[PDB]
Amino acid sequence: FVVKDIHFEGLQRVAVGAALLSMPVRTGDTVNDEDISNTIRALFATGNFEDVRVLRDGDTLLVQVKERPTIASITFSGNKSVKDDMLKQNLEASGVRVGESLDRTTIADIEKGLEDFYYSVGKYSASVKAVVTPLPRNRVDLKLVFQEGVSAEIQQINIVGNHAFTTDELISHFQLRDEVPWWNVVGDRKYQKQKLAGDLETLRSYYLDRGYARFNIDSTQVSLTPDKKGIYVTVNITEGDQYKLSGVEVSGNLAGHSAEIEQLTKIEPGELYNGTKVTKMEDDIKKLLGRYGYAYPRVQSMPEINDADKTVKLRVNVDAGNRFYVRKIRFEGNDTSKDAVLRREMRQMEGAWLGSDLVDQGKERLNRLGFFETVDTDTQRVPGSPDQVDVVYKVKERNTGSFNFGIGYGTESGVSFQAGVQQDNWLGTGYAVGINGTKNDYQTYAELSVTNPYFTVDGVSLGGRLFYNDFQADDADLSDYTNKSYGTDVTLGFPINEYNSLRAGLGYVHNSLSNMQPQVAMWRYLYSMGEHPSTSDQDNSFKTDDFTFNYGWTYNKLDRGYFPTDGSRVNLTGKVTIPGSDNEYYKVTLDTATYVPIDDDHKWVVLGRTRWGYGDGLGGKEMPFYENFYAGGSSTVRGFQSNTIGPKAVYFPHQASNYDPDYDYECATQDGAKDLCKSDDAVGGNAMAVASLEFITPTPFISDKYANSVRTSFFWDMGTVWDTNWDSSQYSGYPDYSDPSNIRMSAGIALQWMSPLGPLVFSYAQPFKKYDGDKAEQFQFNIGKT
Amino acid sequence: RYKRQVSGDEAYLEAAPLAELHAPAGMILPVTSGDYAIPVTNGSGAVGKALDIRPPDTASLLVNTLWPQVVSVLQAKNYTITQRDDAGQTLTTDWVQWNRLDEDEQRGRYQISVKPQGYQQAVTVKLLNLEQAGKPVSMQRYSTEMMNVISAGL
Amino acid sequence: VPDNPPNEIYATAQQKLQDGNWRQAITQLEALDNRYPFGPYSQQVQLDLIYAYYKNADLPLAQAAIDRFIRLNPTHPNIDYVMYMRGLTNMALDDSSDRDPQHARAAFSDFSKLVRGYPNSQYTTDATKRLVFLKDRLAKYEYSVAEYYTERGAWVAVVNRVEGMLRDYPDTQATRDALPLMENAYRQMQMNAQAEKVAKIIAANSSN
Amino acid sequence: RPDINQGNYLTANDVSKIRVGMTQQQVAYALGTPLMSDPFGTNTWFYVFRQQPGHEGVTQQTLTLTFNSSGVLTNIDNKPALS
Amino acid sequence: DVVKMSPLPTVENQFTPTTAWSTSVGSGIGNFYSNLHPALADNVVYAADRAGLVKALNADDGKEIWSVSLAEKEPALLSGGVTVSGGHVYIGSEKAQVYALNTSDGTVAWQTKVAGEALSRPVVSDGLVLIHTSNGQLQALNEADGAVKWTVNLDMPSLSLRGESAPTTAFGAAVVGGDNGRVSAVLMEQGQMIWQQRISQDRLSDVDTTPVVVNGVVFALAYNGNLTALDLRSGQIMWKRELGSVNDFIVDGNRIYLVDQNDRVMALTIDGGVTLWTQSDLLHRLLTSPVLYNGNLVVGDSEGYLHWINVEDGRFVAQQKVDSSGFQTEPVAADGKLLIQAKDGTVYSIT
Repeated sequence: FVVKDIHFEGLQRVAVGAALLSMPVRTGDTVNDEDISNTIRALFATGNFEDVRVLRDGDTLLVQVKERPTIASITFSGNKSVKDDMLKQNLEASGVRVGESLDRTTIADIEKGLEDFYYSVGKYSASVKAVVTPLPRNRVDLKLVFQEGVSAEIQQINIVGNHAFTTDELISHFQLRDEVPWWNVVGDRKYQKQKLAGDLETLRSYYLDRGYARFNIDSTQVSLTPDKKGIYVTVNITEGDQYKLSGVEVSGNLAGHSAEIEQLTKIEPGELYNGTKVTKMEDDIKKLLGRYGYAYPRVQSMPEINDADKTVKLRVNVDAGNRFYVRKIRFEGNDTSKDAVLRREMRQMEGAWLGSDLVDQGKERLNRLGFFETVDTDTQRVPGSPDQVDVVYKVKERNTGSFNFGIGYGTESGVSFQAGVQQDNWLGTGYAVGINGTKNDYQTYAELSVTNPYFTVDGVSLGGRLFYNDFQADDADLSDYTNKSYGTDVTLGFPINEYNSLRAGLGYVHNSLSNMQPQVAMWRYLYSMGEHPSTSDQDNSFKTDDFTFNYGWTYNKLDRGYFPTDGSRVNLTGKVTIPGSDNEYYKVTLDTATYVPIDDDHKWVVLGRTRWGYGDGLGGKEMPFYENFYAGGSSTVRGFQSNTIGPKAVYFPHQASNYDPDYDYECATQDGAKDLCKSDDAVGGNAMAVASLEFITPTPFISDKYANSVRTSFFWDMGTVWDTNWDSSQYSGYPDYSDPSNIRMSAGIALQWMSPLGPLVFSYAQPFKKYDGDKAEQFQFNIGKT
Repeated sequence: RYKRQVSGDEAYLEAAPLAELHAPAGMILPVTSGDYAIPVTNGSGAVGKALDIRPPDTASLLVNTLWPQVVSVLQAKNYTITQRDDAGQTLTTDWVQWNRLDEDEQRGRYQISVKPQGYQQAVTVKLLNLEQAGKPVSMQRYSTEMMNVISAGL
Repeated sequence: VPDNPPNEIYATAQQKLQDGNWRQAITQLEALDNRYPFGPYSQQVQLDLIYAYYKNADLPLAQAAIDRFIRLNPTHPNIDYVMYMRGLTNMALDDSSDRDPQHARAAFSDFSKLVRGYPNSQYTTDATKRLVFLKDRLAKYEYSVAEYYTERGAWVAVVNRVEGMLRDYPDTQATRDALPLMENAYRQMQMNAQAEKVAKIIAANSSN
Repeated sequence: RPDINQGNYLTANDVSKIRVGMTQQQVAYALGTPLMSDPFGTNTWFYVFRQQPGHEGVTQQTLTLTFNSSGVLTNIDNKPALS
Repeated sequence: DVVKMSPLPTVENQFTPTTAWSTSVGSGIGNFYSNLHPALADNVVYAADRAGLVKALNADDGKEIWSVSLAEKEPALLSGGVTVSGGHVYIGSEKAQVYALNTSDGTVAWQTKVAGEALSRPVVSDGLVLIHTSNGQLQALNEADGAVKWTVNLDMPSLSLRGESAPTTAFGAAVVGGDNGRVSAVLMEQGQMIWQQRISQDRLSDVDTTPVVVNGVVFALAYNGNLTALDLRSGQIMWKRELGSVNDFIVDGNRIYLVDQNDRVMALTIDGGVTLWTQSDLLHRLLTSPVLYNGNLVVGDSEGYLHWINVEDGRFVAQQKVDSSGFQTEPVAADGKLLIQAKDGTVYSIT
């Protein structure tokens, strides 16, 4: 059979020339039964057609088609918990959008589709239905009607098989939760497979770390209340007895590094089997096989068990893979952030041997920038090479600007408002620019800041900061003055270590003192500067312009940021003034915090904080009183009122600036003051030492299901402040404020957890060793950031 | 986002002109790939901002043998002839049923006339009645269907 | 949108395209095309709509419409226009140079298809002017990744990168500026036999 | 700052398996494909085994393989460190 | 939310129901979907609460005989109905514990560990007690000592409904529903499987409970699967009717009465499963399993009403509120006494 010409029935949207461009059969061809079947299913594979019939006229071979209906609109009904536009976006992604055609054989898959989304967020009674209304000119108008129903919540997380540990105390470390107190953010009661998955891993590790080497998970069951509003999960476990590690035999393609791998699998026998201590050396081996070129070194450990001794012999098998080479590291998706910004985070080098782990390191290095919604990594074999390979990163960029209101409430600050606007990836340069504001009882602080996190390629940062602080000493429990400062800082930050940071920078400050109630300490400083103001009239002013070289060192080896349980944080930070400044001083402060645990589950840890500060003038001038050190309060010596510890003002007789009875003043000639006057209100010193010792304990009364969520301390706090230029000789009647031997001490209990209002710290302290002047404050607290 | 509404309008570009590198003697330049290789398509066409980018009942056909060859395909296609006036060169057909492949079926009676029109001969098919699913009612669709069936016979 | 006759809706939307207010010319074209998605004047409303989407910087909607046009009318007289247009929309998304060139070589690929297939296009003289820009633009991309790796000290990566620039984009400005980086990489790995070779190449060629 | 690795990995043992008069398909099998060849006329293979750990200084060994017009190993030139 | 609950039917009562007595047993079940019902055996009610409390009550007045708590010191998580047989009260716990307490004083006669959570009403036959655990393990414990005699291993879907099938015994074989959608038939001797017939119709699946057998045919329901009649011998399907539930049904005369998963009660003929009357006025009111009490269907609902349905047309005979905590566990119509336990543990008797 030869075709003289080809004719078309039922072509509407599809151009004759498009259908004609799709067919194997051509004009003037000798076609048989199998050739026409091969174009019938070519036309079908176009996806423009509902039914294709290709049959023979005499001369002509004619094509009958029914074109799939063209969507006229997509509308959404009863879709409460998901917004029309976002859900219209997912439909376009999957191939259903206005102007494109609908195959009527997927309208069910469409519902089953986004209805299956609802099951993911636990609306198990959800029901989405497509009604596809026909219109003239072969169009449809599909509306998806939704019945979201009610979200289902976990009624119970039961464990069965557990004898050595109570069900409740195991659930303690679970992400999925069956009970969430009103006053505690332990998580939602909402189900996800991902949560259960990592939770069965938390359960498996928990056991293996305690030497349960033959611990298996026999089965997991997620049941479902008929009404579909309640979810019951049950793990069934066999927790075979404890086992000490006998030895470890390494057996596979070691690439003749058998020498160094016995150093990685050295163990002191008798030591209990430990699942993470096992994974450590599976990764130590896999790391130095990586160190010798190999992409995907596989290590797999199989505990060989002997019940006579009750020992386990670790049979580790390892076969180093092949070597491969990265020819290109591509980045697709970065449509706003420049290539260097995400390239400089890579630990895999281009034009070098790949490490399966170095490309993984380089992925979450991009996630922790927080510049990308998603970060997916693909490793392709470069065509026609046995070992060369491309590594591409597929990023989805997110809006990285933000406004952030903060409200907090503490006994040191009252309400504190944080508020600022922030852009972390300025025009996709990795540049952080932001305007930030702080405001409590005693100070308001506004700053503008630009940072380059990679001044140099190795990630030393160069800071940049205009600030404005406005301080009211009265509202901070101090001898009343007011500082209205402003200036500029530029600081390099050098990383030297995963655990150590350095920073060095210069900075101008313009202090502007006024409203100073005359005292001898504040005055002897002003006489250092050469300024000689009225000793009787608290309408005064002093304006310094300082230039300061600032340095600092921070060490952080805290095993975890929240509820630290092991290792130390240490922060040293110093100031000294380059000559040409009005003032001539230096200052150094050192903070220490050391956690050592005393049990294996890390539920009893002792903590040693120490806070040291020292400063003094250089050219016979003094250190300003506005740079003084303070002590006492919830942050330092708990039980004492904020800044109460140290030297107290001794006032002059002066005239109060706006006098008003029914208002107490301190040495106003208006109340018959003749000579100098002792006081309660503190001024602080240029030399401070505080040191506490908390004893972190399990919290004793609430459920072990969420007990780990709250941390009880018992603390013994000590501290002193003093000033060294205090003329003890000249002020013989008054106490010796140059004597540091005056150590204040307090004991009490502290609670700490995360509530709906934010993170709490309740300190209830009791000052048993308190000196005259020192003001007590036994109950202190903090809600949010303060 | 806002950066796109300033490309999409008019902005122009005169980037560094291309120039072939000369190879020193005693060596050659790497082999040219050919992927990013601009052909020299000549002509004076307007370049950017001067370039107009705005986008640019009855069916009759023309073709002794003529008339008897028309009544012949209608007889071989199994359409009943109602009124056959060979003299006036105009016939009437009974209700012809079509298929195509869409919705519910359309059915019509026609008037096929063949009379000379200058140096050629015309075949004029007029759709008399059009009853779809027993409901007289698209108009060009089924006049051209009948005109196509006689045209394929020719 | 109203439901007037199509004749006056096309008239309405035409005099909204002539006033350069595309937001309303779209909402009437969209309605006309959704209601009459085939017909003899159906292609004209589809062209006007991809023009409107483009000038209102609705570039995803413009691409989605251009690709559906080319799928259903690959032999239509004015697919030289439709192709020229998907070149512009892709070159708009580019927005140039150190960011993802996926939109640039998409643009390039299309402008190449325009000139190979329709060398006598009214849009071909302008098109060739555009993929002369796009060439050294995605040469500039390779230059910047070469430039990063020379700061990193990844000499193997930088010579492999500029070797690729000589291969893919030899007649560009970016590759002239790139050669001294190759020469450096060689010298840094004490492969100064090879450095001396690329040293001869820069010494024998314009910076222009 | 991290460890910089560049070029091909060379065991001192896989450079035994290479000897003069081998094809490119045999050396490529013995050593893997090289990260860099010469793109300027001459058909040479550069195996640069460069590594540079943090604040320690580079150790590079440069194995340079020259092939004939046929594509068979003519000259093998290597050196274990830099000067 | 919840897509449409039905309003309380308004009906004129052809008699007047009254709470003859009531007695509290701890806090009860609460909002924890459980099988735990009361057990009537020898003019003495046996009830229990989830925490472990179990009480023996006098069937006429509801006055306590013995109370004793099985919670050690941790709650006992008692779930597995109550069944008395051979001077023993059987309680399955969700701590994979099965208790058998002496009927006389309430001492622990024995206690056994089991393959998993003992959700099922313990069924006692052939000198063995049948437990269907929550892992699809179906175990047979000796009623004398409590030692596990055999352990059949039913398969389990990715996701089930909470609750397992209580088997019935006939001719020394046990017939369980499963969470697969498969009724199974096992020998009481060693747990040798005879036949296993599927009656099940993204995620669609179908737990079962409690098949009943009358003269060589076995009836079963699957949740969202069919009500079927199977050949006792072959396992062979004889008829399917397309309607599914989770709560027991009851066969009497040549009629089946059951409550759909949408809480519409029906009477079908056992010969073909063709509907006689349907009443859809209790729809989505979270009804319990039905029981026959002097020619009247009695069903409790979640709001703590129990409605009496005429067995001849499906129209209501009497309505009554009796507890506000709610109903969900099965009533017990036996020995001319009607008993029901509400969620808060309160055991009522109804005349």
